[PDB]
Amino acid sequence: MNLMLALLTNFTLATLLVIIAFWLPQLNVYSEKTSPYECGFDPMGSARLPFSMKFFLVAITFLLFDLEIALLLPLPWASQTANLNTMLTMALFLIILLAVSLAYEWTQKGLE
Amino acid sequence: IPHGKGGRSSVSGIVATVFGATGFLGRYVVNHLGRMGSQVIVPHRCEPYDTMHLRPMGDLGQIIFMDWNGRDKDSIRRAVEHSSVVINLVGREWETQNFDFEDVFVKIPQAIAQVSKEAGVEKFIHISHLNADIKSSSKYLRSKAVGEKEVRETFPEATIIKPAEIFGREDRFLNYFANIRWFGGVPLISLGKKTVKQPVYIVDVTKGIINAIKDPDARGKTFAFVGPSRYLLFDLVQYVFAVAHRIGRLFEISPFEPWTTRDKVERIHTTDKILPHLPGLEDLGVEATPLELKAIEVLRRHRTYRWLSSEIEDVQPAK
Ligand SMILES: NC(=O)c1ccc[n+]([C@@H]2O[C@H](COP(=O)([O-])OP(=O)(O)OC[C@H]3O[C@@H](n4cnc5c(N)ncnc54)[C@H](OP(=O)(O)O)[C@@H]3O)[C@@H](O)[C@H]2O)c1
Repeated sequence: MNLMLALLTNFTLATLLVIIAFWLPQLNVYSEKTSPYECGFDPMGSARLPFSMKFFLVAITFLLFDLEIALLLPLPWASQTANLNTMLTMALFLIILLAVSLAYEWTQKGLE
Repeated sequence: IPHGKGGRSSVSGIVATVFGATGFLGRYVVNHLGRMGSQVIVPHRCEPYDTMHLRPMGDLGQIIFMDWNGRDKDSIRRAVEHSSVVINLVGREWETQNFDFEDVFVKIPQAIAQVSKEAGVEKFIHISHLNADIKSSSKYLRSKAVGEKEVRETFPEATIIKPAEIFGREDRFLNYFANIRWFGGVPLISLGKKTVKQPVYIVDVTKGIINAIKDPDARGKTFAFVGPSRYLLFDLVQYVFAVAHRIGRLFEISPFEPWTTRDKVERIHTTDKILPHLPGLEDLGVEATPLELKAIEVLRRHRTYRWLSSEIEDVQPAK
């Protein structure tokens, strides 16, 4: 029953330590002028974040290579079986189904 | 004797002294003597480093610092001995856990109304407040109108000053509001009746002094400081949330510098507009400044961009 005793112990030191740092001098009596001088060294910066694509694909591109290496995960439990040939013949398919899915897209990464 | 032009690194013949001159007001006067030329001897109490933000004020060899306590009758006698005019802004809000506050408007302004009178200052000056009346109010607001009586005895020439509730940049008057993110705005006392006072903008007061600083011909003759038009409404407390869109402290934090459940809540609603017959301002002018236009600047909050503010006030009445 002692796991949650070992988790909420950990946060409660951390969720404590924000206030004893952030908050404690935050109410101190120093000046702290409201002037809009903050947001350093790009003073104003008025724009939307524009869509920039080769930022985007490197999200998608991963998400799919991700899946099957969940599918690929239960090899070391499956190395203990009865008929094993249906493993080696089958196990090696996923991989090559992964590696193929590279080679195609590999004609165009662009600047990744 | 005045030389040249008033830019900086000039003379203009007046020395001065300004006691206090650390917190909101005094910092903002000396900055007008670090321009037209002077010799501004600013003493200060306890603060070694809180006085630095001041120093790029006079050119070079103009302002000069000393150290003093003020209950020692010598500390005020060592400086002033060479001076022309000496004004006095000293005094503060809440009773200190050390200074019992009773005579710090009585003994202190006299303690510096000691040898100053003797030693040959001239055009000595002191501060009053538009709302202080010797009838019974208000525990802090009282003892201030004693100085108008008790202290005026000494130095027959004063030109002691009587301004209103003032709104500066870093000031604590109009800033007690909008710090009120809290269980809710509760006016004083939950009534929209007698707000508001004459909210003059801090420039005009600090341009009054230096306009009387060599006036000439105002000594003994006290003045009071007009506000803008005209009286004001409850909307002033709504106006705060209309646009806002809803020294020597410590290392960590202090123990008590509160909202003072005491005179503070009742000092703001005491109103009492008072005698017009005081000259008191355009004569010392020429200055008067509004509110609606100058209250965006000092108020900047978490939008920091949008304003689009069309809403105004009549006066309001009793006007
Ligand atoms: N005209 C107005 O609208 C108005 C409004 C409110 C109050 N007042 C009064 O008019 C003056 C304006 O003061 P302020 O706006 O600058 O606020 P403030 O905070 O009272 O500034 C006064 C400065 O002088 C110090 N001080 C307090 N008692 C002192 C004493 N006996 N001797 C030497 N220094 C003392 C204070 O702390 P330190 O000793 O550490 O320096 C502070 O540094 C004050 O007298 C205030 O009570 C005027």
